[PDB]
Amino acid sequence: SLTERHKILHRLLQE
Amino acid sequence: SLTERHKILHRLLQE
Amino acid sequence: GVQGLTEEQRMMIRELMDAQMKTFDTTFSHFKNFRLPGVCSLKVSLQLRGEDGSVWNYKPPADSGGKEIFSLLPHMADMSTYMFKGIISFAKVISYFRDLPIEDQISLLKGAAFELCQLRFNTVFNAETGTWECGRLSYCLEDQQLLLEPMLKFHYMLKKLQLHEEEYVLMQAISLFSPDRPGVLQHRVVDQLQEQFAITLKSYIECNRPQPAHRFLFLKIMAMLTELRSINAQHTQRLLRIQDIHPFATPLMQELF
Amino acid sequence: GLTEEQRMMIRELMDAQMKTFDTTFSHFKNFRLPGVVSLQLRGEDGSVWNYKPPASLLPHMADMSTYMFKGIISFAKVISYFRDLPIEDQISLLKGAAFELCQLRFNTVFNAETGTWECGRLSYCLLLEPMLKFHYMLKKLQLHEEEYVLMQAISLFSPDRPGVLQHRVVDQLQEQFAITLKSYIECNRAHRFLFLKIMAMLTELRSINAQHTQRLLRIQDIHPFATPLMQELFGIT
Ligand SMILES: COc1cc(OC)c(-n2nnc(S(=O)(=O)c3ccc(C(C)(C)C)cc3)c2C)cc1C
Ligand SMILES: COc1cc(OC)c(-n2nnc(S(=O)(=O)c3ccc(C(C)(C)C)cc3)c2C)cc1C
Repeated sequence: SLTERHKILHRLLQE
Repeated sequence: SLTERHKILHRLLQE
Repeated sequence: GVQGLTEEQRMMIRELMDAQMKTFDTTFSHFKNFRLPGVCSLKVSLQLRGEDGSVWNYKPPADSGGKEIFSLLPHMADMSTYMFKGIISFAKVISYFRDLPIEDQISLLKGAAFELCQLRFNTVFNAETGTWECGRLSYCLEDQQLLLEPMLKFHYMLKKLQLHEEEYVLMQAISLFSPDRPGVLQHRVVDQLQEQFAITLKSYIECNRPQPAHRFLFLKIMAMLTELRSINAQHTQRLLRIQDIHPFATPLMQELF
Repeated sequence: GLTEEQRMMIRELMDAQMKTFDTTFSHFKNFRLPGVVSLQLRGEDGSVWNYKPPASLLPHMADMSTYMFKGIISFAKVISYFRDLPIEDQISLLKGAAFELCQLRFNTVFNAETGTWECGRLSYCLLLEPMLKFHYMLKKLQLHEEEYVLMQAISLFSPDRPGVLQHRVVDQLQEQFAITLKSYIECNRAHRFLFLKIMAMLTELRSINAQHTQRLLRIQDIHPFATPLMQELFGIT
């Protein structure tokens, strides 16, 4: 849910 | 014969 | 006084005034899609007032050699081209100009384009603030040595005479129908028209301007035209030089040069 | 002086700040501009453009803020203690501090003499508005780089943001950052209440955030201006 509603943040965090 | 060297003027003059 | 002009003179002034109204958008409302400098004695800053109240301002670079000293020329070319299309239209609605053979029409317009633009631009020049007010655009001079440059002196001098609209329009007619431009076949007809426009101007001034501040006004006007014919020569020479190095002119300007 | 551990913490934070805060804004490019604060743009060639707004800059501000926040995300990502956290906490902490960390970074390029933020070839010029007071007050304290970066850490590792699972760990980290800041001040600076002045500014900044988010949500419903990344931050859909 939290990662689902923040896809871009999540992406920027994973790189 | 200045009409060949002044195509745009010629055009604007015909409008 | 006012009606001290012949019927023929009155109709000439009316035709010209009406041509000027139909073809000179003083608000520049239809001047659009011009180039803008991206995000030396005639250096101007440029101001743009948005419909909404906001202002954009361009201050141009200092002289650091070159490659950027002409940053504004694409834009000036676009402005000049818009001006000249208005000048072509002005000419086109004049009966005497229409009657002329097409080659003379071209040769007269080639010869006067610069002068007629300048005269039109003088009417929106504010001498107080050294600014041309072109609708939502303004061109301001930077900071008495500006009077060295003949083009600037011309604007200041011409403005000091405080001419009426009718005088400006007769000046335009006189400049347009010059018999001695490079390439005119109907030299004799054109010389006749020039002189009737000059006589009407002289009469217009006689019948409307009694005061000592306008002594010799007509002759002052004719000397200004002559000076303007000479600045044109100088300025064309400069623009040709610049154009060879850094091409900036529109297709219509290229034709005119 | 400071413990070896405190010295390592400051060093790690200072290195993260260096790697992720372009103070010249050299890579801020392709932003929106109001069509043809006041905004100034100096070209490489000497030209200056100036926008005076009416007596519509928001697309541009959104672009600026978004650039700032990408830098903040990177800052966080370089910190070991933040990396160790579970991903959802990383997100919740960044969502909660984004505004505050941008403002703190922006303070470092604020010139109090001329009321101007100097962002490389860009400048924003214009103080009962809390945001402007904050910049003046924070600038008057004349903090060092290391104090700024510890303030950022203390704001980032807040245990009480909406959605944090590792509340206890985060509270522990916040406190070590605070103790290091207290020590840094003791050992280098009378300035007898500087640490508490710093904490009061964080609190004020936490309150401007509330007000400003409310205002930006209202504007965004009528006239959408936010980037995708901002929309995520605001819980906009
Ligand atoms: C024959 O056709 C032309 C010839 C011109 O220059 C000789 C010009 N012209 N005159 N001045 C310019 S310019 O150098 O771009 C220019 C135009 C206007 C101004 C202002 C700011 C009004 C003083 C400064 C400089 C041009 C171009 C325009 C036309 C249409
Ligand atoms: C949740 O993340 C954010 C929230 C924000 O506003 C609440 C902002 N934000 N803060 N200020 C703005 S703003 O209204 O565009 C703005 C930007 C800059 C300035 C200054 C330069 C300080 C005058 C004033 C106001 C925004 C957008 C930025 C982020 C990243």
